[PDB]
Amino acid sequence: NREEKILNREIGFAIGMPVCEFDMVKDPEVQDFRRNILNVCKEAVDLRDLNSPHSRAMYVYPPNVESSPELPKHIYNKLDKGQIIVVIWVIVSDKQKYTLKINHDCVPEQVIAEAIRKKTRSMYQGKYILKVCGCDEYFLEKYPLSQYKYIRSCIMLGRMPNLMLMAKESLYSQLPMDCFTMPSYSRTSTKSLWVINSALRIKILCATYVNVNIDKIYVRTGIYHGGEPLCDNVNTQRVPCSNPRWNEWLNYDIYIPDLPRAARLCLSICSVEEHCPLAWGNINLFDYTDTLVSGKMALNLWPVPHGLEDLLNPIGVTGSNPNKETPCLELEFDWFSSVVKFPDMSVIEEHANWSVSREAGFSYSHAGLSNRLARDNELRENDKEQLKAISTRDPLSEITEQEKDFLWSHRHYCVTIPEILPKLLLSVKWNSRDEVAQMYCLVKDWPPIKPEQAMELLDCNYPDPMVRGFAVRCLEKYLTDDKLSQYLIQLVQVLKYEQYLDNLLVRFLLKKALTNQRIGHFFFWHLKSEMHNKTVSQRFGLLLESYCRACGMYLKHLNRQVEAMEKLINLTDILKQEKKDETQKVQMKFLVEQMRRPDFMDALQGFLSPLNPAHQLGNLRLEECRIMSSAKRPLWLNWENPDIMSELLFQNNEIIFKNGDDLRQDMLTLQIIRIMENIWQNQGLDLRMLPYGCLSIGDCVGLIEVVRNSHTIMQIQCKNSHTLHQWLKDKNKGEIYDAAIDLFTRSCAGYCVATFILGIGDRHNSNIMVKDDGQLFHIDFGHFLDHRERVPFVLTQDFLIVISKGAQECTKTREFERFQEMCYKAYLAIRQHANLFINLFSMMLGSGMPELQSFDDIAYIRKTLALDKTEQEALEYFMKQMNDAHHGGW
Ligand SMILES: Cc1ncc(-c2ccn3ncc(-c4ccc5c(c4)[C@](C)(Cc4ccccc4)C(=O)N5)c3n2)cn1
Repeated sequence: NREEKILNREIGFAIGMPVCEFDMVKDPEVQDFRRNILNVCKEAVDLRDLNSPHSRAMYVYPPNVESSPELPKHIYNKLDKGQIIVVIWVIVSDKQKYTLKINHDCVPEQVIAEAIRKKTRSMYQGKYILKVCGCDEYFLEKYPLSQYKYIRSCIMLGRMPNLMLMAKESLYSQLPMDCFTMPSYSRTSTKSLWVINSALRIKILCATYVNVNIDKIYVRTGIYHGGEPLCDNVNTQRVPCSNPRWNEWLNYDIYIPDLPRAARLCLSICSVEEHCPLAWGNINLFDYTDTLVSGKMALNLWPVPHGLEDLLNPIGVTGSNPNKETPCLELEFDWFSSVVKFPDMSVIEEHANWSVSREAGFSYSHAGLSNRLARDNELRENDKEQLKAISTRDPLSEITEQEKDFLWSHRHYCVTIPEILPKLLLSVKWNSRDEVAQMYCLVKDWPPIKPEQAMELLDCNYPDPMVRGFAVRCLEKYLTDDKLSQYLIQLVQVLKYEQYLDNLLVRFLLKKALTNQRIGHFFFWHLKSEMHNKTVSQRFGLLLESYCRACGMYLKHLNRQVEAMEKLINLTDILKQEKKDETQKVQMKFLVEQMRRPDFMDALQGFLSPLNPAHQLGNLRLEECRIMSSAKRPLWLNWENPDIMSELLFQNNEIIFKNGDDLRQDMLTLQIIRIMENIWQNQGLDLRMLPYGCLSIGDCVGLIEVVRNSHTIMQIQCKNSHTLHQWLKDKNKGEIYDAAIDLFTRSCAGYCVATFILGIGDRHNSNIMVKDDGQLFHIDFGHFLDHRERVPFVLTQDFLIVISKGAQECTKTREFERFQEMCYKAYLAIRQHANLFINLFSMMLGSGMPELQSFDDIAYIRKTLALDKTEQEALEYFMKQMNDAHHGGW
């Protein structure tokens, strides 16, 4: 009791709302989620206690590894006959280094042995472990050394890997034994939907809290499966709005047995001609227990989002508005003197088998009645090619009603080309129980597809729980922890599309978060960052509760980060509101005084970076901290790295704290840049990008990683077109000059292509940066997509002079020709992976990012990548856009 009350206070602090507010929720789905989700918590904790203490160390410090053990060709050529130089440090009480030359695919135990041999020569293996010097990353698992991300980065960047030898007992002692306690809250016939001979009818009674300045109003309604209507929309009779009452039964063109599992009532109160929506709301026609909704219901509605022309909002969240001081539409559903439940799978399978059997016995003339019917023997070779051709089309490509009939009719052949599944599912008649039942049985036995292809089936086009269950099973089987970490933002976002709180996706994500602390860390922060959003605050709040009960000791470390962030929010809010007009000098005096307060100073020191929890943030170097003069006035913050071997990585950790701007756009752009870079490297195309760390922690508040040893193009030129080339020539004298120009041209090529494809905000001297070694990169990816196509990054003469090595006619050179060749190969490489990028954007539609509101916004990428065109026409398109932007050259 006392232990639980203390734990509840900690969880309450982590999530930003008290636990007791969840206890007060009457909704049975909420209380059932809280109870039933603890099974996932139990399972996760058992795996942690399985092979203790190693399994606990693997949870807290998981291997930061790539998915593939294999290496590219150009990366292997940087090695010395398939070998790497590695420095292994040993602390003695002084720092003793031991330089080893070993095979890139050596196991940590072999690496430790070779270090002990060198120590012996100067005058056992299983008692030690390797730690990365300067941060809390360990090599606890027997992987090839090159598969560890730190090591592969050192090879690619041409740096020396510095590891530290540490005793196993030193690490294991630092990890406390967590004790997961189960909380206190853990303690008329029934007929099928299919035996109901009746059409769908819903009564609209009346609205309350209809506060407006607007002649008459009406309740628009519709029956939807995802974004797709299952019948025509039905309106009520018009009413002045002075009196909001109707009491009118709306009749829909759908037979009750034909209602699919994920069917939803979508509605809105509108005003008139120029029709305009006032408030909107969506309801699941079946509840979480598979029961059809019956009797009276009251739905609090939402305010209309900005820029939405449509009267209904089908893809908007389902369920009632938490704010009860809002338009509250009263509804009544039809009653059938019994509990109406959705039929179970055995009944569905029986009917599917019955339909399949009947269809196989259809004559030529019967099959001829419908283009959705087709006999098995009539499947020709040209049809098989057409199906194959349809499967290679991108997700935004239109599937015609003819192609839908075609796809459905050959659905059994579609099993042999399993990547076509998304196309087949949109060809299904979701308002026909005969078809849907057969689709379920095909989905049940459907072959496994790649995680990236499965991810599409979790977006807003695929609401059916069998479809989404199949997708989750593909992730469980094939998604690596590396790729899960990479796609975690998308997977968190598609939780919003789930009909119910308890589902297969959230169970999969929670288990991974509770068996891998690196995943758990960002899982927590992605959820916590949107707790202000009342669309998702209950779902995310309840999910966070279940995480915080089972995550173990890390809750306390998370609470250090939460308090640190809250203190920075509080200080920046005061500077923004109270002391915005004052000078840099006076604001800094206020800031230093407030931070040096006893409670603030402890809160802002000695915690883990939310950008990367392997980085320890020690004491604040307040002398190095700065308020910057840019928009929103971000804090440049500087902490000591308290790691014993900090000098070998970095002595100071610099982070930008920014309060006022939305950073979710930047997060998505930075993720995509990293994926683009990854595709280029695997294709033998070394275009070095700089996807700096960026984490939204809240409503228009977040953290940004500082790139060390970097300057803006304005900072170069301010101290003439040759100034930039002269700066790099001065910074890289002698033999290393060519490496700098080569790094500049390669990085410049990557950013030219990447920014053009994505439609990033206009580039200029203040938001383009360059490192000392020549590495060019961009900052502030505030806007993207169609915010005709644009060229955001225009290579002015400054940049072209660097590529051509100080030549006057830089446009006509072999260096520029090679730079163009990099851009063409880079552009076409991304073209081949267009589905991934389209899907990654499609999974983010549910977020409230104003640049990504509909599928029309994502269609910008279809234009920039030229997907309707051929590969040669795509190059010619790309060249034309570059030529017109630069006024000749391409
Ligand atoms: C004069 C000057 N000095 C230093 C740097 C500077 C130096 C290094 N790094 N490494 C990352 C950034 C970085 C990343 C994203 C974003 C930003 C900065 C700003 C622009 C915020 C901001 C503006 C001004 C100063 C610092 C931050 C934003 O909005 N997004 C950065 N910046 C730039 N310009």
